[PDB]
Amino acid sequence: PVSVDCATYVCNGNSRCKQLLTQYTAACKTIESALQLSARLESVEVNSML
Amino acid sequence: PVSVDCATYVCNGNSRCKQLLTQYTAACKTIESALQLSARLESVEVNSMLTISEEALQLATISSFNGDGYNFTNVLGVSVYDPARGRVVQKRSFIEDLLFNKVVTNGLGTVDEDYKRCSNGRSVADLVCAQYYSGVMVLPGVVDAEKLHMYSASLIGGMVLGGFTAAAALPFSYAVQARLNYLALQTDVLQRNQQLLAES
Amino acid sequence: TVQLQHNFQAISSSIDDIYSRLDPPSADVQVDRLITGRLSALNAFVAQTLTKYTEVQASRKLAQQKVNECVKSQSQRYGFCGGDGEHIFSLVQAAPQGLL
Amino acid sequence: FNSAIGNITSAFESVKEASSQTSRGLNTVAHALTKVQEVVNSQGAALTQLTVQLQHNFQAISSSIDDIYSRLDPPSADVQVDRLITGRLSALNAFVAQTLTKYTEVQASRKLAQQKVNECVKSQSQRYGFCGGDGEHIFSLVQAAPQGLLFLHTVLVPSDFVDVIAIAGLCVNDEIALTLREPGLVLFTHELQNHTATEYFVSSRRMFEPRKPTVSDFVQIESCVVTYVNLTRDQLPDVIPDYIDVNKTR
Amino acid sequence: YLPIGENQGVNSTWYCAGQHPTASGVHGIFVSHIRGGHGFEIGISQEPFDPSGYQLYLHKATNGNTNATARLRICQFPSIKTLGPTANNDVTIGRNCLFNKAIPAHMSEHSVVGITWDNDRVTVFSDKIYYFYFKNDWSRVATKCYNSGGCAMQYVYEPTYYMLNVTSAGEDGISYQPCTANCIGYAANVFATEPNGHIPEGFSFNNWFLLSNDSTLVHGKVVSNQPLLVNCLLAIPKIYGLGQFFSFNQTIDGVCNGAAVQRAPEALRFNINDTSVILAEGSIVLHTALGTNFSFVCSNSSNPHLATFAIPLGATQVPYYCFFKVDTYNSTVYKFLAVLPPTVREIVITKYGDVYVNGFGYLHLGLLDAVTINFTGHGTDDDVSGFWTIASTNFVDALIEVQGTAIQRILYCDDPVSQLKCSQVAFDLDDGFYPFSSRNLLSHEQPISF
Amino acid sequence: FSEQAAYVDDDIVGVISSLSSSTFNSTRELPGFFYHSNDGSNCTEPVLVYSNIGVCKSGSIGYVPSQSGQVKIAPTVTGNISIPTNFSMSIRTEYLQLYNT
Ligand SMILES: *[C@@H]1O[C@H](CO)[C@@H](O[C@@H]2O[C@H](CO)[C@@H](O[C@@H]3O[C@H](CO[C@H]4O[C@H](CO)[C@@H](O)[C@H](O)[C@@H]4O)[C@@H](O)[C@H](O[C@H]4O[C@H](CO)[C@@H](O)[C@H](O)[C@@H]4O)[C@@H]3O)[C@H](O)[C@H]2NC(C)=O)[C@H](O)[C@H]1NC(C)=O
Ligand SMILES: *[C@@H]1O[C@H](CO)[C@@H](O[C@@H]2O[C@H](CO)[C@@H](O[C@@H]3O[C@H](CO)[C@@H](O)[C@H](O)[C@@H]3O)[C@H](O)[C@H]2NC(C)=O)[C@H](O)[C@H]1NC(C)=O
Ligand SMILES: *[C@@H]1O[C@H](CO)[C@@H](O[C@@H]2O[C@H](CO)[C@@H](O[C@@H]3O[C@H](CO)[C@@H](O)[C@H](O)[C@@H]3O)[C@H](O)[C@H]2NC(C)=O)[C@H](O)[C@H]1NC(C)=O
Ligand SMILES: *[C@@H]1O[C@H](CO)[C@@H](O[C@@H]2O[C@H](CO)[C@@H](O[C@@H]3O[C@H](CO)[C@@H](O)[C@H](O)[C@@H]3O)[C@H](O)[C@H]2NC(C)=O)[C@H](O)[C@H]1NC(C)=O
Ligand SMILES: *[C@@H]1O[C@H](CO[C@@H]2O[C@@H](C)[C@@H](O)[C@@H](O)[C@@H]2O)[C@@H](O[C@@H]2O[C@H](CO)[C@@H](O)[C@H](O)[C@H]2NC(C)=O)[C@H](O)[C@H]1NC(C)=O
Ligand SMILES: *[C@@H]1O[C@H](CO)[C@@H](O[C@@H]2O[C@H](CO)[C@@H](O)[C@H](O)[C@H]2NC(C)=O)[C@H](O)[C@H]1NC(C)=O
Ligand SMILES: *[C@@H]1O[C@H](CO)[C@@H](O[C@@H]2O[C@H](CO)[C@@H](O)[C@H](O)[C@H]2NC(C)=O)[C@H](O)[C@H]1NC(C)=O
Ligand SMILES: *[C@@H]1O[C@H](CO)[C@@H](O[C@@H]2O[C@H](CO)[C@@H](O)[C@H](O)[C@H]2NC(C)=O)[C@H](O)[C@H]1NC(C)=O
Ligand SMILES: *[C@@H]1O[C@H](CO)[C@@H](O[C@@H]2O[C@H](CO)[C@@H](O)[C@H](O)[C@H]2NC(C)=O)[C@H](O)[C@H]1NC(C)=O
Ligand SMILES: *[C@@H]1O[C@H](CO)[C@@H](O[C@@H]2O[C@H](CO)[C@@H](O)[C@H](O)[C@H]2NC(C)=O)[C@H](O)[C@H]1NC(C)=O
Ligand SMILES: *[C@@H]1O[C@H](CO)[C@@H](O)[C@H](O)[C@H]1NC(C)=O
Ligand SMILES: *[C@@H]1O[C@H](CO)[C@@H](O)[C@H](O)[C@H]1NC(C)=O
Ligand SMILES: *[C@@H]1O[C@H](CO)[C@@H](O)[C@H](O)[C@H]1NC(C)=O
Ligand SMILES: *[C@@H]1O[C@H](CO)[C@@H](O)[C@H](O)[C@H]1NC(C)=O
Ligand SMILES: *[C@@H]1O[C@H](CO)[C@@H](O)[C@H](O)[C@H]1NC(C)=O
Repeated sequence: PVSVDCATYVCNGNSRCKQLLTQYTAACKTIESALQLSARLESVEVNSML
Repeated sequence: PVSVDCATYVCNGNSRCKQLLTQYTAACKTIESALQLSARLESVEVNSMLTISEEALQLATISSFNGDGYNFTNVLGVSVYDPARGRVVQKRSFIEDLLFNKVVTNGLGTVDEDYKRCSNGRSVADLVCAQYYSGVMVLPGVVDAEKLHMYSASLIGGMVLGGFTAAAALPFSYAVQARLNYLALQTDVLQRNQQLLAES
Repeated sequence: TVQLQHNFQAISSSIDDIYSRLDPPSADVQVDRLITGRLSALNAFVAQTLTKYTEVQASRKLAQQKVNECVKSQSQRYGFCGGDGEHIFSLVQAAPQGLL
Repeated sequence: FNSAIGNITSAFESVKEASSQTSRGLNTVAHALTKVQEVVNSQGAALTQLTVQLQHNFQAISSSIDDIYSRLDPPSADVQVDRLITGRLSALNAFVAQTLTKYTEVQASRKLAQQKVNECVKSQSQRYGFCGGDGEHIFSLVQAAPQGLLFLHTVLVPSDFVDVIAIAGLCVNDEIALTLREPGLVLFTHELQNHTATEYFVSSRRMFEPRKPTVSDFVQIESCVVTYVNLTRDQLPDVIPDYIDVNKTR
Repeated sequence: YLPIGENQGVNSTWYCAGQHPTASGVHGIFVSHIRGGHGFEIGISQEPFDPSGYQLYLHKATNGNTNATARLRICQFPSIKTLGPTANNDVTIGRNCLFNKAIPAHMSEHSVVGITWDNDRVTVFSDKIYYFYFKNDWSRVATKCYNSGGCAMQYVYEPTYYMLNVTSAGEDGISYQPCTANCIGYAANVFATEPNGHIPEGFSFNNWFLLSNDSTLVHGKVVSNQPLLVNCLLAIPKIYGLGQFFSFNQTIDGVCNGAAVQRAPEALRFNINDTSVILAEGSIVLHTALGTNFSFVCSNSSNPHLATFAIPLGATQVPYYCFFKVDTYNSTVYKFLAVLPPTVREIVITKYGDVYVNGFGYLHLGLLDAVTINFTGHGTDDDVSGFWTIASTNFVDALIEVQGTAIQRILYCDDPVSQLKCSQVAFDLDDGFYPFSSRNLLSHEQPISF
Repeated sequence: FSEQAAYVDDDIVGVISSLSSSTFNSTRELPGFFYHSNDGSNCTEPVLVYSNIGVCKSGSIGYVPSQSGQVKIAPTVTGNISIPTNFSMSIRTEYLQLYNT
């Protein structure tokens, strides 16, 4: 299970960069959303596996 | 299935831009071809697996059904005459009704917008028209959700269809007994023996 | 859709504006920037769509076998029909692009 | 079989020949041959696309590098070539992922193919409708294909139905519940002896192969039910030619 | 390989019988007469009997004429040996199929249905012109004929060339006969421009150059805008005793050969056939956007300004330096046009100064207006002219099939089916759903809104 | 606006368009769009199939009916049952790719 802080990953933690990052809107959100979705799906399915 | 006017998705009909796109060869064309290939495939197989039996459709309504100890009210889809052009239809089962209305953000998939009104172009345009004007077309679902429901009804009827015709719609207790004997021969099927399973 | 918003390092996302603001050579140069961006983003959309197409293809296959070998009749394949135990049968209801 | 093979072979012999697309789409020859068509096209398509990518002067002064080196000082030439470098590798990446996608899929395919040859070819499998279509898969054939195999699953389809009356079981003298042990059988009377002679026959649950039953096919049951046929001991030889009345023989 | 005709010329050797002649090295075949519908069977197979290639067979034993469809197939079919639609032979009926649409064999009694296979291109005369670029080694023929006037069917081992006036359309007024000493090029420079202004199908592009702007594709297909619309086609074989001022903005004034569009052209393409025309200087005189006059002089010398281009050599033997004198008041120099290439085939020029040479834009300078000619093709020079055809040309988008940097076939894009084809990349397209654009205003005439 | 061309029979027998009309004397309305052809007749046989729609070779358009499948008699324990009999053995086709080059 791996996740990334898209915002600080790109913006280097700079909010002044986050200003521009927000303009891409869900470009940042979808990444992490899908990542955690897959991770949680994997977790639950393997927990039911065992 | 989704199609795109790649030509306009890039050029937006700009002639000079189209000429520039020409140099990129069939990359756009290959893309669109792959898209349509996938769509047509998807269609052909999903149509292939969907096979509906009419006798099953007969047995598939609640009134036709004999849920002997098997309370299928939410299970089955109600079949009533549809005033829509005199045709009789079977509305989807209560369960699927809940699933769609509560889960689908618009309840049902029939919300698929005609681009006829999109070609109307008189009033302001919605998101569907915004993307259509971007050259984005949403081909409707290959198979109806109502077709899906009636297919499921066909599945259920075939589940309870004990013969080639409608004269062999045995009570579902008989089918359960058969499947049990399939997995394990029954030495004594008491009334409670079947009933407990039914009520549980 | 939002890709068209992205001015791919050009001066604008408006092709006609680029033509207006530049001589043909430089204009075609700049529009190529977004042309590439659009094409690329579209390509990625293509691949991911195929990805979903493929997996759902396998999915529908699995559903097909499940219905044939469990729904049409209970399977001797223990545990196969939606989990372990003596699966006496199963029943299917419709779902958005799917089945229960 | 001779029919089917020949006229399917004809279906191969042309496209939309005789408008025989009642057998259209999946599980039909057209579907498979189409698939193979895209199969053979795809590799060349991807390779050619990758090749054609590199001509695009990706934001650089030219699609080739030594011109960049010659025309300007190396530092700037490095600057420009960076964009080409990125473009080339990026296209490689997308191609790579596409290829892997293909590898993943075909890997799934071969897994299924090996399953299919095991379950369907080396023996006929009881799992219903598994071998490329519903019905009883008697067996199948296989033929080579570009990067793949075609499988020809022979499956019976009834032309008729015998509307027989099944028997839940017997209760002889209202005393002994006797029932077929085997779930896969059906006891009935039909044809002229459906009701005229009540000749009892057992046949496959799957299909119609009637024959007289045998006591060896029956078993005692603790509980009678009203569905069971009332019977008498003298009817046991009548019902079963294989029954023996031990007491009278003694 | 035209029909050899029934009596004119040497020709004769008409088979026209159930004799079932089988001759090798045949490249033309014609049936000038089926007596209503009486049988006709032709088997065109590679003489070494190679099934690797696509075999060919035409069969019509039935005598229904229109309904006695000649079962035609360019397919890997039974290389039928003696007689019969299939017969006893090698290769099964459906080994490999390329074309099998049985085209009906309805024709007039004096009508001729013919096929020629040459230069890896196939032309078919079954009621139309079916011109295609496709590989072929089909010099084996096995026949069955029913005699029809003694001049029904013939093999053709040699090419016959017929000059046609075409005073009238149809069987009448063609004035057909084997004629003229301008055999090849004037049979490869003329055409009958379609009323739309296109090249009729059947043209082989004897010397036609695709306009590659830098570097020529050797083999493939490309959709591009090339001046394939024909305006007032002029095809004068080896005669130009003309002092002419070709001008844009005006449909080029000449004896417009085919069903020409009387449209003011923007380009013009040549099918020149003698090189000495360039030796006769003044063949190209020019007036450009500035109005500056312009001369063209080709000669072995390389310096007009240090030496006279008074040519001491004739019939080349030296690639003649072509220099292009500026003829304005404050510029009177000879720009080196080009070292004369070993052999020019076709030259095309455009309104916007596109001096295009043999598939190359040597100059493509600012817009030209007056492309004036003084090629001294007068007197006996009226039989020395290189001018063999010239056609005014309008740019048109079309898909071009080319092999070995040689034009094979064309497809315009105006028609919606053709529009989809050129929108696609293949001349042929498959039955499916394809993207398309709603037809805009054909006349641009876009009003301004501010 | 974007449109679809039904290039069947190597011909644009019909055009799917959001626009009501086209250069076709024949036109049917679909729930999502318009179809324009020189044949608005009731497409009995889809020479081409797409989504739930089928198109005939003349430009006729219609909706593809679902193909009913082979009946399987559900197992029972008694009563009347139609035992299948006199089977014709038909061969179904199934291609599987084995590898990529
Ligand atoms: C080698 O490379 C050179 C590079 O420039 C090419 O030169 C250009 O070639 C193109 C190809 O045809 C020429 O395009 C034509 O331009 C003509 C003049 O342009 C005016 O008109 C267009 C269109 O109206 C305007 O957009 C433009 O701003 C000018 O006002 C036009 O007459 C042609 O348009 C035709 O079609 C349109 C519809 O699409 C009609 O409305 C027009 O009336 C007309 O019928 C066409 O657009 C381009 O002009 C060339 N450059 C120059 C500077 O002229 C060579 O062609 C290329 N190949 C060689 C050398 O063989
Ligand atoms: C089994 O089916 C095959 C079909 O594949 C039959 O084989 C075919 O038999 C013919 C008989 O001569 C072979 O020649 C063909 O003959 C016809 C009639 O003369 C002719 O018109 C053809 O041009 C060809 O010469 C043919 O090659 C052969 N194979 C094929 C068609 O693939 C076979 O007879 C059948 N046998 C049984 C027992 O059913
Ligand atoms: C263009 O096509 C012609 C086809 O005729 C090719 O050959 C040339 O044809 C002309 C016919 O008008 C020949 O003219 C004749 O020349 C002889 C001697 O040269 C003369 O005695 C005759 O009276 C007549 O004028 C011409 O010679 C001949 N060219 C040759 C033989 O080299 C020509 O090659 C084609 N060229 C191109 C570039 O397409
Ligand atoms: C809209 O225009 C199209 C294009 O002309 C019409 O389609 C075709 O119209 C002809 C003229 O009647 C029909 O021909 C008729 O049937 C046969 C064809 O050979 C023959 O006996 C006659 O030629 C007879 O006139 C042809 O069937 C028809 N094709 C179609 C409809 O696919 C069309 O009729 C026009 N009207 C509409 C679409 O309402
Ligand atoms: C057609 O040619 C004639 C010249 O006579 C031709 O001679 C041969 C070349 C032959 O192949 C045929 O073309 C002609 O018979 C041109 O003018 C005609 O000349 C004849 C001579 O007497 C005269 O009777 C006609 O009235 C003329 N006009 C015609 C036939 O229309 C003519 O210009 C050429 N082209 C056309 C389109 O007719
Ligand atoms: C069978 O199911 C039906 C509905 O699935 C049950 O009927 C509903 O019971 C609820 C209980 O709160 C009531 O509120 C509804 O008004 C009933 N009718 C509906 C939903 O139409 C029924 O109780 C079940 N058992 C039977 C019929 O024996
Ligand atoms: C099968 O079902 C039918 C109807 O449910 C049963 O009733 C018979 O129906 C047929 C008409 O199809 C009549 O000819 C018979 O007379 C009916 N039976 C009686 C006892 O009257 C039928 O018994 C069932 N079993 C079969 C047909 O074997
Ligand atoms: C066989 O004999 C049994 C025993 O008499 C019969 O069962 C009776 O059926 C009637 C029909 O309603 C009931 O009222 C009785 O209560 C049953 N008695 C029992 C179960 O002991 C049965 O009907 C006879 N026939 C068959 C075909 O089973
Ligand atoms: C024509 O095609 C349509 C399908 O779009 C079919 O629609 C029928 O039209 C009549 C006209 O009055 C209605 O009464 C029917 O109810 C319609 N049928 C359905 C299922 O809605 C029609 O069947 C076709 N005509 C034929 C096949 O002859
Ligand atoms: C094949 O199907 C037929 C149709 O039900 C079965 O019965 C035959 O019916 C025809 C009708 O006239 C008779 O002429 C035949 O004599 C019947 N028998 C046969 C063997 O054809 C037939 O029983 C079925 N065959 C099998 C093997 O089940
Ligand atoms: C082949 O298939 C077609 C379509 O079902 C059928 O009409 C024909 O009789 C078949 N021929 C043979 C020999 O099976
Ligand atoms: C040659 O050019 C002169 C002018 O330079 C012009 O008057 C004449 O028409 C042209 N042609 C001939 C044959 O003299
Ligand atoms: C161009 O042609 C038009 C109409 O034929 C004419 O009015 C105009 O004067 C011409 N201009 C030139 C420069 O030839
Ligand atoms: C030569 O140039 C003059 C002016 O530059 C011009 O008037 C004249 O027309 C030109 N010659 C020809 C033959 O057009
Ligand atoms: C040529 O152009 C120059 C540039 O202005 C000008 O000074 C000169 O007078 C011109 N030559 C003439 C008019 O002969």
